[PDB]
Amino acid sequence: SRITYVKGDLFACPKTDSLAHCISEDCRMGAGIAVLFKKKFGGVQELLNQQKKSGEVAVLKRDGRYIYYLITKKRASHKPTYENLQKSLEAMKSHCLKNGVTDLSMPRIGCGLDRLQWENVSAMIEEVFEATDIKITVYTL
Ligand SMILES: Nc1ncnc2c1ncn2[C@@H]1O[C@H](COP(=O)(O)OP(=O)(O)OC[C@H]2NC[C@H](O)[C@@H]2O)[C@@H](O)[C@H]1O
Ligand SMILES: [Cl-]
Ligand SMILES: [Cl-]
Repeated sequence: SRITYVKGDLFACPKTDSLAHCISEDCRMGAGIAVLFKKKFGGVQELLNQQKKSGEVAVLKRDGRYIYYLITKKRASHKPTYENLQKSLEAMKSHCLKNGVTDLSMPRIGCGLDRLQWENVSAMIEEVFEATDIKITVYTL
């Protein structure tokens, strides 16, 4: 399985894992799991400065690993398309490969406030990450 599921706190995953979640170009991160990424890691200024757009990924390097901000939409209030999620995931994959990331932890990205369906997102993750050695762990409370 590409994806392993864990019930609990995403933020208690291994300190060596890289992390991922979805935000907008606005980097407001005011709700959902995002507000917890904001509290824990900050970095809003640095993220804004990367000037990443829908379908891209912004990245913070912290403690030797990476925190991926999947930029899946323009405004905080928008809802993403599957196409832009997929492009952001592909951007993360490319960065992972180039930088030797092998272990990612994430929530059920796109499938809370952003209204996507995990039956689709899971399959998308499997298709995007096939033929890599990148192990994904998905957390839920
Ligand atoms: N506080 C908290 N703890 C743990 N898991 C949570 C929490 N809040 C939401 N979730 C879960 O995280 C999953 C993803 O939902 P959400 O956090 O709403 O992320 P989306 O990717 O759907 O939406 C992203 C958008 N919301 C704020 C961002 O900046 C984006 O604008 C999902 O299963 C939610 O139930
Ligand atoms: Cl946002
Ligand atoms: Cl900063």
